[PDB]
Amino acid sequence: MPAYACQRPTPLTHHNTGLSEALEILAEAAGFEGSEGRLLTFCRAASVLKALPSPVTTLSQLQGLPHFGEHSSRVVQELLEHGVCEEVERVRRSERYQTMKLFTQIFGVGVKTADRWYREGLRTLDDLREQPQKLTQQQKAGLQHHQDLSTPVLRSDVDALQQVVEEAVGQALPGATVTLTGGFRRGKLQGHDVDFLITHPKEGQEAGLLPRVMCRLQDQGLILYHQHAFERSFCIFRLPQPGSWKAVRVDLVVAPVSQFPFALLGWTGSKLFQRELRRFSRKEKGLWLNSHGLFDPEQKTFFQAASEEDIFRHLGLEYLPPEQRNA
DNA sequence: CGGCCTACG
DNA sequence: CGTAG
DNA sequence: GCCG
Ligand SMILES: [Mg+2]
Ligand SMILES: [Mg+2]
Ligand code: NA
Repeated sequence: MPAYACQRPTPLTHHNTGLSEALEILAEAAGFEGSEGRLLTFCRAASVLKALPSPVTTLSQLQGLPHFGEHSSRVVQELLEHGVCEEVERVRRSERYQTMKLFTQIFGVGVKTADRWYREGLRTLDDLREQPQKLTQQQKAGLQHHQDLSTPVLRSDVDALQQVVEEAVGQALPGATVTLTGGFRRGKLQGHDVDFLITHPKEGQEAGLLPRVMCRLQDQGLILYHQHAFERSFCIFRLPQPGSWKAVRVDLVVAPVSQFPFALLGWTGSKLFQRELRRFSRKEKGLWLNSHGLFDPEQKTFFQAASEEDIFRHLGLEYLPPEQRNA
C-alpha cells in the first residue's frame, strides 16, 4: 500500500464501506473544529480502506497500512468487534456536529460562518431565515434553494443540462467544447452538483467566454442564481422535472486549451486525490501543480501537457483513469 | 518537530 | 469571507 | 493524526 492516494487505484465502490464511512465522520468532525491535520489523516486512512482488494475482517490486517496509528486502528477495532464505534456515535449524536453539518451544507456558508452562528445560539434553517439581514445574497439563495440542493442529481439530468449548456456555449463561441467533469466523470450515477469545463481548440479564443455564456443562459431563464472578467461560475440552474423543475448547483469553468489537461485533472477530483497529487508533486518531485499547470521552480518552466496521461508521466506515476481516482 | 493543495469569486 | 476539486 |  503506497502512502499517497495518487499512487494507487481507488474505485468508486469497494469492500470496506462501513469502515471508511466511520473514519470519514471523524474527518468531517475534525474539519468543523478547524483541525485540518486530523481531517487529513482520517480521510487518508478511510481512503486506504477504499483501495484494499477485500474486506478488513481482523485488526492484524491494518498492520503496515499507511495512516493507521493508534486512533484510526481503535475505531476499526471497535467496529470489527461490536459493529459500532462509540466515538463515532457520540459525534453523530452531538448538537455541534449536526448543526455544523446543516449550516455548512448551505451554499455560501463555510465552517467559519457556521461556527460563529453556532456560538451565537443558532441551530436550525428557520433560525437563519428569521434573521435575514445577517445573510449575504449568496447565503439567501443557498437557504431558499437548500431543499432542492439537498436532493442528488441523476446522470440523465446531467445529460439534459449538458445539452442546454452546449447550446449556449455554441452561440457564445462556435467551436467551443463542453466536458463533463467532477464526480460524474469518475463514474458516479448521482451527485449533488454538476461541473463543466469549457475550452476552444484555438488558444486565446476562450478569452472573455464565460460572461458570454452566462448572459445567454440568463436570457434563456435557466439561471436561478449566479455571482454577477472571470473563469469559474458557481450557479444554481433550473433543471426540468415532470410538470415542474428543481434547483441544481452547476459549476462552469473556462480554460485555455494549453491548460485544459490540468483543469480537467483538477476538476475531476476526487478532492482528496487532488490534494494528494499536489502534495506528491511538490514533496516527492519538487514540482508545483495546480489547475493551470505544473511548474519546475528550479528551471523556472511550465510542463506542456497535451493529456492527463502526460501529467501522470511527468510526475512518474502510473496513469489512473477517472473511475480509479475516487480517493 | 513541521507539514498537511492551491487556486479563483 | 465564500467557492472548487 | 499521522508521516518522515
Ligand atoms: Mg461536483
Ligand atoms: Mg461543483
Ligand atoms: Na457551504
